[PDB]
Amino acid sequence: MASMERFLSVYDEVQAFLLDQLQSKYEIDPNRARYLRIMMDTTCLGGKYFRGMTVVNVAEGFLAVTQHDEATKERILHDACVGGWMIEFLQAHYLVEDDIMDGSVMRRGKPCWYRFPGVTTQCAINDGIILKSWTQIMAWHYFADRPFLKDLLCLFQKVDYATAVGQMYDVTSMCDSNKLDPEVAQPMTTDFAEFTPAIYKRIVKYKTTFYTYLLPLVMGLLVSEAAASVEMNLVERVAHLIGEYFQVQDDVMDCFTPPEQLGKVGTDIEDAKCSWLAVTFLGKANAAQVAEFKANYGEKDPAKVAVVKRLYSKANLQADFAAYEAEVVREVESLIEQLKVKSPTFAESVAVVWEKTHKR
Amino acid sequence: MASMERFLSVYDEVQAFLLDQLQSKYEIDPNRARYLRIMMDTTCLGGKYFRGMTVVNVAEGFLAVTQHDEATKERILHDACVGGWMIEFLQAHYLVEDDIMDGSVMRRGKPCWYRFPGVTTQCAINDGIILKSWTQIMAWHYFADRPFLKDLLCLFQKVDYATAVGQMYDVTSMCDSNKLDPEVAQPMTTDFAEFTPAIYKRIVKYKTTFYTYLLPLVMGLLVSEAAASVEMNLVERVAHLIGEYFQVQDDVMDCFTPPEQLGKVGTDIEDAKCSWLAVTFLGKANAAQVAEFKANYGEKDPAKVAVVKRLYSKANLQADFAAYEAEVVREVESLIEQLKVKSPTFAESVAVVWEKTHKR
Ligand SMILES: Cn1c(=O)c2c(ncn2C)n(C)c1=O
Ligand SMILES: Cn1c(=O)c2c(ncn2C)n(C)c1=O
Repeated sequence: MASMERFLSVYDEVQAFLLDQLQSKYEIDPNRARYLRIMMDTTCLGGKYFRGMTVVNVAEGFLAVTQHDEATKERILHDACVGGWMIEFLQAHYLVEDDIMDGSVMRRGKPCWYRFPGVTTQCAINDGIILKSWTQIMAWHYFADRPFLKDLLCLFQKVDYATAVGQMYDVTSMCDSNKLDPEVAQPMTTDFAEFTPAIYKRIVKYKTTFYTYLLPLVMGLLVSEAAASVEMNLVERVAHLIGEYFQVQDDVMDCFTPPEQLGKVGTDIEDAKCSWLAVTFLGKANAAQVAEFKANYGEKDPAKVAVVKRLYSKANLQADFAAYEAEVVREVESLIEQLKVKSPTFAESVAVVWEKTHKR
Repeated sequence: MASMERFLSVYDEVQAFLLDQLQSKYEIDPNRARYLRIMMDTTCLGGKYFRGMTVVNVAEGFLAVTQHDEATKERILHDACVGGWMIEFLQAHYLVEDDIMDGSVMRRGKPCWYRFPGVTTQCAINDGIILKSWTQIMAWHYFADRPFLKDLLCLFQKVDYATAVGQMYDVTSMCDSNKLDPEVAQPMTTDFAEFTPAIYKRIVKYKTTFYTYLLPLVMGLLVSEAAASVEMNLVERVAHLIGEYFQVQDDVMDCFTPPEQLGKVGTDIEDAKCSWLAVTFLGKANAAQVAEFKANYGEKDPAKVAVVKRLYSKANLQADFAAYEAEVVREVESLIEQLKVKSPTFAESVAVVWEKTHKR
């Protein structure tokens, strides 16, 4: 089948397995099963499935150059699809919880899950917990007999933990580190001294890159029994590089993409987030521009938000972005060349991942 | 050492390991490390450590009757302490998140974690996520070389999933099942037809008993390499029985124990929870009493809450509780007798667990 058709068919199988198990072993009743089916569909479906399909595409690459029985090819592709859905459900977990944490209104043009009338925060926090628990159920069920079960569970845990740490870095990025204290309400920074490239890079590395690029690439290697055939330090370096670029694109879109196309209203400015735009602006502003940014950033007032967007346009951050992009292109191509030494097939899969990222 | 002294010493070791790893591998800075240290202390310490100490006590029982080198005894006890802290951190996760979900005010006489001024819900949801992630970090680190790693991780996952399902059952227990729908705000039941013993038993089994009694008992067996030496169906039956009694005690205390001793104000009546008191009251009420309960249950109005408490006293639910307790005593003693067939040592550990529960 087309890879996407196989991936979506496996969703139906995994959902049926999870819901049937709830009936047979957890005494669930049909109405709560229906609630959870709708929750799964609403939180897990409707995106592009980039992360899950990366697992599939990596596995397909190795299948084309490795001798296998037909039944083994089918097993590997089925495993890649389940593993990809583990990542999609993990993402669903972090979007449900982050939308609650951030007080978000919309996502993908629909209300955030916790805002559905019959859900509410009381249920939605636990729904997000269940989403992540489902990732572990699918691994222990589908991969019970597999040689890579241990490495895959270990990786998944490390990536999940990194991502939770990243969320902490993200939501505290507008506070002075020396003022962080559970006992004291957290004031917004006034000097913005921690709005630097290195600190931004730290936030993004943990909050996004591990689960968006490192986990799908390595899971593809694991279900293919091909990890020995790559230099893991290069996989990490290229995942963190492409992942950062992905997030910079998202940062720019939050500010400048119309809500209709964006699927939501961006509020990074009002939320005083350490965005690529803010960091890059502060890296080239003169004193008067820095002062005007400070006087307006992180406030809900729409005229103050408009001031900040005006500063960004006046500062020609398009030029900085094109320079950033050119450098990422140089570095990603270099890492892909290095990947070819041990694994030309994996290098081409990484090239495909970059192309999809770059021309999005 | 006294078992408790060893258990608390291992907390310091585990905390140091987790925080040092955040420095060495996650680029954490000292102020965020301090925040997380306070979060850990505030959410994990201050209880009686009943669940974690059960692991230790089960392991101690087997040590007394099994030939081991001294270094192996120390290893087993250290493993039991780490495993016990995994359960204590798991509980900490579900208390942080449940307090947010339920809008709780106090716990153990202190503000709920999310209500600390420098925390807020935005941070506290993610802090609870981190608490559970820490359970997995400690398992993969401390038990990396152990034969029971796989079984322990598998058990932990199944117990965590059961508990999340239980929370869903708990927070939806005042809604008619046929009206559950994400699209429609959930009305409180008017007939209370789902306030039955069997439905109550289902809620409690999943929401509490798996992590409070089954997980500590089986983890004690696993770190002792002694699970083959017991009939697992009896361990499950006795865990679910003692766990239910534990929750019934908690239900009664929420209504009748003074806030000073309780550590909080109970709001089960206002929250329309399917409590043992409500179910038992409806199991003996006459028509006029049922009508008065319906007219007053699940409302914040303090005079309506007082009406409900008056109905409970007038109905002499003390008598039903003493009858319930007598039956649990009969059944637990019977299961302990059965446990002696294969494992007299484990049976005595279960007897200790019951005694601590019963005379609380
Ligand atoms: C409108 N607009 C953009 O659309 C944009 C941008 N930087 C990148 N993009 C895409 N800047 C600074 C901008 O003003
Ligand atoms: C005051 N009170 C109690 O203290 C109590 C109880 N049932 C059990 N207990 C302990 N009932 C019904 C009660 O009215």
